[PDB]
Amino acid sequence: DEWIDTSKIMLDLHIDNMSSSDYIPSAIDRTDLVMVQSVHLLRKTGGRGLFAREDIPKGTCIGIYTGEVYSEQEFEQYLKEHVGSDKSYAMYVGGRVIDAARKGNLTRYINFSDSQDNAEFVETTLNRKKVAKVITTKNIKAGQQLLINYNTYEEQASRYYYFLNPGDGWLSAQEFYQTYQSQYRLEQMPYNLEGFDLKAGDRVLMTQIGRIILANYSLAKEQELNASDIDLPFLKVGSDEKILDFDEADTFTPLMAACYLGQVENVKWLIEHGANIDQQQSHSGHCPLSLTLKGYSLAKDTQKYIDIIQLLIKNQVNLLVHDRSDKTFLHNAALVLNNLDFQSVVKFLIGQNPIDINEYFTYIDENDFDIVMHCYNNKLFDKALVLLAFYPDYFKRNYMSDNEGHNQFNINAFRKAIKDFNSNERSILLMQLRESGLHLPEDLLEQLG
Ligand SMILES: C[S@@+](CC[C@H](N)C(=O)[O-])C[C@H]1O[C@@H](n2cnc3c(N)ncnc32)[C@H](O)[C@@H]1O
Repeated sequence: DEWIDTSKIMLDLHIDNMSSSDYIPSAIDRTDLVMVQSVHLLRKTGGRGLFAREDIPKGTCIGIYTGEVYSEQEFEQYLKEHVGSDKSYAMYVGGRVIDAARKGNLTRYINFSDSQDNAEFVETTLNRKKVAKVITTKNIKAGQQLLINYNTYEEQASRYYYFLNPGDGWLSAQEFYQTYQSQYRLEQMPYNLEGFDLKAGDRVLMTQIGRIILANYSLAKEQELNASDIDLPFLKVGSDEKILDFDEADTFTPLMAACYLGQVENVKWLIEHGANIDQQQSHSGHCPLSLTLKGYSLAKDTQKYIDIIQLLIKNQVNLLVHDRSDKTFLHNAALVLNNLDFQSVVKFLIGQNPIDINEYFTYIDENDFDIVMHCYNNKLFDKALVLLAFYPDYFKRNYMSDNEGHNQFNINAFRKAIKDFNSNERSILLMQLRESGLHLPEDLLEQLG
């Protein structure tokens, strides 16, 4: 312990905001692979993040989540007696609480995502007791940010966090631009784009590929294109002729614009050449799926937006992505798509023969409604049937499982979802439930109201 110099650990990690006696290493920490940097998006609160110093293969162990150790009772009493304390850095694992709000190691710097996470907490043993390891869940390029999914308790992450991307770094927008200066050119918007809060005459820094998308030309037709321009974002410029920093305005990529404008072949081109199909705008959350849906809602030709939905699904887009209301793709598609198109999109998903169909039916919105409850709350009976056909085990897996706590929660949520139904609306619901082929027991139909 006399042999452990945490001061040089922090210097090597570029950690500048911890006391050396607050740094708690584990024997399997890999400081050689990672580094702490500012996340420019978070500059207003001086937030940091953990980043890769080199390429990291999928499945690599990064370290142990260390911190102060409490029993659940001791930690509940800690929160009570320390004004301003929270569960921000607290992990409930192995019957204890590990809290890294004051003390811990490099793993305390990893930020949150539930749609672009590239690492995970895995339970491991450490001197006869249970803690968590951080393992990468996909390949990480040098300079990309480590992101992780965990229980954010009372922080209301969906409402208040940024939608972080692995390419969100320590550079400002201005520094970002000068790094790729040769690929960029200042343009004026040739028309309005309400999808990205742009008006004709707004100045936007964009690439050749960008220009081509806004011109509605074909990317395939072009023969001198640069590979960097694939995902180089449009950067908006302010009324004072200065670049809008990352936390002052959302950027958007070529793929995002192609999807919003309904450009099928350009979407297909951009997917194949490595565009991040799950990229999210930091403040708004808009992604290629959501922008495609928005395009659809305004479209003259709705079919091209459907073909783009099909293309994203064919390339395993994360359909579990959600907005700030906690509505997933299937939540919102049910509101925006007409019956034929909703049916058709569910058919695409069927064609992918998903392993865990239940995972789509498990994410609940801010109202506690999963996607089936969501349809019913919106009088979308035909949509509901399409989902029920899609997933027959829906009621069985979520209302009649081995977990009565969970079962009763879903039963109450369901009641909540239909609590405004009228004389007629509860009978049509009851009708389709029985000819469904779902074989619902009488006692379930009753406590469902
Ligand atoms: C485990 S810490 C992550 C490291 C933290 N950024 C730091 O500099 O110490 C979790 C806290 O980081 C911030 N955070 C993590 N992910 C975030 C996100 N996606 N958007 C906004 N803030 C985030 C929140 O303040 C949260 O309470």
